[PDB]
Amino acid sequence: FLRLLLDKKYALPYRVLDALVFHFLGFRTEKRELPVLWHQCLLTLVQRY
Amino acid sequence: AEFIVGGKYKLGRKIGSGSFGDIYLATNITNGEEVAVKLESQKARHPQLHYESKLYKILQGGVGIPHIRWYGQEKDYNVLVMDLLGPSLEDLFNFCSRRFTMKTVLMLADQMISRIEYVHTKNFIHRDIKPDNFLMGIGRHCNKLFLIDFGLAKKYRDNRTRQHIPYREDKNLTGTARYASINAHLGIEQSRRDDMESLGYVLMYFNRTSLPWQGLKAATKKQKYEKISEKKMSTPVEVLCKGFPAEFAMYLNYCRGLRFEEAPDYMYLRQLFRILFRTLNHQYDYTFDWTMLKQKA
Amino acid sequence: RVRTKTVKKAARVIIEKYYTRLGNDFHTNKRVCEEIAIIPSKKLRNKIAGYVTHLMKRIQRGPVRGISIKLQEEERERRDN
Amino acid sequence: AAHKEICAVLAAVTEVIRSQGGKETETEYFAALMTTMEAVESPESLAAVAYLLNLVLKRVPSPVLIKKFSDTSKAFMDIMSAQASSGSTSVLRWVLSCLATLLRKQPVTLQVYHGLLSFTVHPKPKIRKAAQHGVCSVLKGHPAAISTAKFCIQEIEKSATTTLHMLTLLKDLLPCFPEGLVKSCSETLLRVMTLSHVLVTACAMQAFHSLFHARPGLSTLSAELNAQIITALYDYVPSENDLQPLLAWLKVMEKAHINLVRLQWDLGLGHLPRFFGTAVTCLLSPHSQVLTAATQSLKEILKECVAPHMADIGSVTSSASGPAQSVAKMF
RNA sequence: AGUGGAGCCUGCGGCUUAAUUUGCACCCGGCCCGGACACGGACAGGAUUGACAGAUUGAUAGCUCUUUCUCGAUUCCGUGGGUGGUGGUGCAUGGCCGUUGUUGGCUGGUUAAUUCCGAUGAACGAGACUCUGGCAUGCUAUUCUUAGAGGGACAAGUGGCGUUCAGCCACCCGAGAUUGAGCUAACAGGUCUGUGAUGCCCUGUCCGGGGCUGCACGCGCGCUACACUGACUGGCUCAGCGUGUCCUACGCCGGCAGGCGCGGGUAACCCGUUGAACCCCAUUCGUGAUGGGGAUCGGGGAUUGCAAUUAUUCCCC
Repeated sequence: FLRLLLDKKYALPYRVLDALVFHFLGFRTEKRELPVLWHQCLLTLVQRY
Repeated sequence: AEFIVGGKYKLGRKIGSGSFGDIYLATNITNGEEVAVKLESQKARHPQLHYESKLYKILQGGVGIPHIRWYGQEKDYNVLVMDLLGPSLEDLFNFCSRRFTMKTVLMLADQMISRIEYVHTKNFIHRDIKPDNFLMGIGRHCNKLFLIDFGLAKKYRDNRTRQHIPYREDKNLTGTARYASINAHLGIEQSRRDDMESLGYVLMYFNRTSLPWQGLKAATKKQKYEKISEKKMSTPVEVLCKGFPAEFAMYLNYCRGLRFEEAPDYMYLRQLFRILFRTLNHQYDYTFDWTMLKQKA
Repeated sequence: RVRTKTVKKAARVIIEKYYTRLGNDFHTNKRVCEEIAIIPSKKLRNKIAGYVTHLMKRIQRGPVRGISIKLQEEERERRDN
Repeated sequence: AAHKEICAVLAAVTEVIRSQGGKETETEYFAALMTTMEAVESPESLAAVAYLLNLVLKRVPSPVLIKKFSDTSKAFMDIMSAQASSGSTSVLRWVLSCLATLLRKQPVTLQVYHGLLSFTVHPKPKIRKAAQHGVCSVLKGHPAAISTAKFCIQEIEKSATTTLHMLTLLKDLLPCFPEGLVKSCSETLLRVMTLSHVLVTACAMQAFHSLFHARPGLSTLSAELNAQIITALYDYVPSENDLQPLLAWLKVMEKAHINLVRLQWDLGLGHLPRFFGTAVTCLLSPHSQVLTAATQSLKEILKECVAPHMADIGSVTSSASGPAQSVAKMF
């Protein structure tokens, strides 16, 4: 839902952006292998915003 | 190891016993945050934990209610796991060597007024109000009081038709008689008026640090409760707060004379409490006696 | 101890061939297992001798008509060759 | 949720509620609740107090029961008449149960026994089963055996599905009967054996099994009566290969022969060769179960009824006269 | 003995057909839905949602055709050789089943019935795979050290427990009645929401009615006959393999199919001593497309099914 609703490409409020980047702050030192879909969500995020 | 609740919580040690269960500590194995456990046996005399779950999910959102974590059934038990909370008011009463001051009891009075406002705006009564029943927060909640133990709670008003539970006499004393009302002692149907009469009773318990009917002994439990009742009518209102401000006295007089279907003005009570608080020249700095004895160490 | 399939099979066929020349105790049975069978393994030789001894101590306790007709049948087979 | 609690009527009422006021027991509870028993027909309130009365009534207030048995008999009798006129089940069932308890613990008593007895033929199973079990508990816990035996005889002679019901009564109550009433009951039972209905035959063979299995004394059953009923039972032997009634017929004839040998051994050994010949003939049936049953029955009779008396009988030759000749015949 | 001849049925071809599905699949009508991305249009002046009533319809239906009331941004129109996603498909891939002993332990209605439905735990032990040691005053260059071979132990013997046979226990003798080494594993049966911007190929449902061989013909299976070694009527007298909660005894009514009632059978128990047909014994028939043969039709009755028309099946003329 992260990936597809970033693919909606709407006018993102910046508190929402702070919350999303705060989640990515939440992923600093975890070792568990997050999938290719994680990098797909990041790809859509850096492609849109 | 020996027992895992929820599939991701590891159980610890007992911290206390509830009205309808036992209270344990637990640690989440996924993220490490610490939770509190209410466990009850699936075959007992009072299967009321699902009603407690309903009352906790009703009371969500507002201040003074711990947020719901999980509920389930575990191989002989039903367990409802909640956010961790700190000690109750009686633990701080024991830690402070049995002495409370004016500023601290007005902080506690404002907090329990807010709690009673929240619970009667959420259409339910408590009927077991006691200093053990009101817990204290943890972390940034260290200045916020919390209300628990909906086991003896019941519905007192309807959302649609604005109707109360019909009045009927001969009701058994569900809560404790140290802070039970005269109407609760007689068997009159408990309402919000009896609730803040119990608030006044725990208030004078915090102020005087002793009760004249505390530790009374009689032939039986019913005789004890009855004797406490007629000595409660035998006790005048003003003599209970001698040497004290009359705010508590006329608060007790106001909450005593309330009717059944009336809606009390809680804004009036909060206004009077904050007027007394500012005329004794104190500020809301949250410096409690337990807090200052922590910094004194 | 248990006994394998090949021991009891070889024992049954060796009874059916040469019941006449056998004995009753472990000595005579291991002797005739030496001088009748190749049996390169001494361990399997001891096993086959023990189980044919068990077969002997089982079968002369039965009726003599079956053992008798086995004797003239084996004698007929031997005289035929 | 509230039946499984310890405080409920499941456990604690059976233990501590019987101690009424600290002493067990007082019928002042019942002496106060006549007012609910009279002029009130509210459901689930009469039934609950009847349930508690049934539960508490077993804790032996026996001299008080003997004293106010007249008051209880009249009260529960008017309850019986009113509830029979009204037609309820639960109140009637537990008032049957508590009258059964009262009659077990203790001229008018014959009337109360008749009132308890008359509700067996009541078509509701809950009423009928409770009445049957109550009558069985009263008789086995007797001067009232003649009356209930005559009632069962008249109830059979009056009548078809209730026939099996007081046949169940006869099955559960034949050992506690006097000898003449046993004879009359067996005559009526063979009278309903004149019919070809299967269920009545199987149930009354079960009644014979319960009669002879208990090993009754000489007062209940005599040796001559046993010989006569043994000779009468030879006339049916269903065909050869029915295997549901033939099993029961062999079993009851085995038990009757065992009881006859136990009463008078020489007559039993004298009557044995006919039964052994019929069993040998019945061994030609194609069913394996009847063959195993006949073998087991003859083995049981040989081990228990034939073996210990052979020192008394002695050696038998080809010219024996007494029971030795009977042994030679069944050989 | 036939088939190939004749009538009828059926199978492939072929022919007719809307279809006569094919190596309910077919036909005739009516519903329902059916990308985003890009760019250009309409949209609060209003995008769009819901709807009673009447109608079309084979029938009804805001799923359509009339007349306006309401929901309001939850939007809807067009063009792409650009992808594609509720797609199908294989590989590596992590978890999880099954797979290759022993002893315990009742409120309710309902029935003949402790009948029926309905609420309502424990322990104990666990390689039968391969090799092999203790004792040799024996053979070998040899009783004290050697290292090749040959012996010795096989549950062999005894007494109890034992399905009286598999096995168990204890014990004598014996050096040895079991002391040491090596060996968990395996999933071609798989399962389960995970991992590769993993290779590939693309971007239907329910309802009504019909047809499922309709028949000039070619090639084959079959059934009934062309009669006298036979057809008809009556009489007489004999099976077996199976199957059965639809097989059926028996009573009554009708001429028959059939109808009503009352019993048995979860079965070597009842149909059922399975009263079968050919066959046997008497009557009529007389070489006649005839009392052989029955196709195809006309009328009526009965039965199974929601429904028998294009003849479901049976009976009578």
